[PDB]
Amino acid sequence: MNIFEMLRIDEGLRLKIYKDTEGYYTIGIGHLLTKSPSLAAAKAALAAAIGRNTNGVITKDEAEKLFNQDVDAAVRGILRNAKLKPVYDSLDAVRRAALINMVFQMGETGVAGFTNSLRMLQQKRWAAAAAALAKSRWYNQTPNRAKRVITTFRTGTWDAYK
Ligand SMILES: [Cl-]
Ligand SMILES: [Cl-]
Repeated sequence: MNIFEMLRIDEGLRLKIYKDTEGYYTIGIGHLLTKSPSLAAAKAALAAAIGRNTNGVITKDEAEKLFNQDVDAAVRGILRNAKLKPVYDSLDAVRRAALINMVFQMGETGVAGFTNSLRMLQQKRWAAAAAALAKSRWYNQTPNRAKRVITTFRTGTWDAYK
């Protein structure tokens, strides 16, 4: 198991524009297109990202090319961020995967705001961290995915995903 396989299970693969759990326009493997409620805006944002007039639809290869870009961006965002970096540095390889999963899903800024949790992770206080993460809006909005990620931090194994 690796970060790529982990995210393909959590995000799935959609070839047509859709609305996420927060109602935003998304496509491919969890690729946020826009936060604007306009479907034309989303379509526009899509053509720019693909470099082709698509009419709201993409090929599997396009989705994969967007996935590679977003995982790279997630990893680079972590490493660049003063709050995120030290946390990543401190962790084993499995738990590092969990943190990249969160960043991919809620952006650098979003995760950088989980102050209490990140400090507990850095102190290796597994149970306290899992319990704190369980009270977030994040958790309440997408509970099955969040529990998988949470269990990944709690345990340091890939069990939630076999
Ligand atoms: Cl928190
Ligand atoms: Cl879910």
